[PDB]
Amino acid sequence: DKATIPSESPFAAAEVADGAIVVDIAKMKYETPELHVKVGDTVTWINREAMPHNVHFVAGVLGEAALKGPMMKKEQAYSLTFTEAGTYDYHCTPHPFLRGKVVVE
Ligand SMILES: [Cl-]
Ligand SMILES: [Cu+2]
Ligand SMILES: [Zn+2]
Repeated sequence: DKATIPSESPFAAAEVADGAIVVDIAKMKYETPELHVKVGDTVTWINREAMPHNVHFVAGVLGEAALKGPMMKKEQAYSLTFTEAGTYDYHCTPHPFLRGKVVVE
């Protein structure tokens, strides 16, 4: 696969370090819709609102299987580490028009 999962379940956003690579979700937007990172970088999504959100990479994107992330409640977070250069689109399962992209060089 082209990424690994530090934590299979969501965790408390307060645990994320300042200066960690963070994508906020709010007002039905990934606050950084095209994120540029390097191989080995760990990306953390944080849900800032009461509507639950996830990140969903369809089959083909990070491997032959889809990576459907767990639903994050308000102030919950979820990380992925990108291990291979490429460009990876994702969306939120229940809200397919909430979408983003990670560019890994
Ligand atoms: Cl499916
Ligand atoms: Cu959503
Ligand atoms: Zn809904």
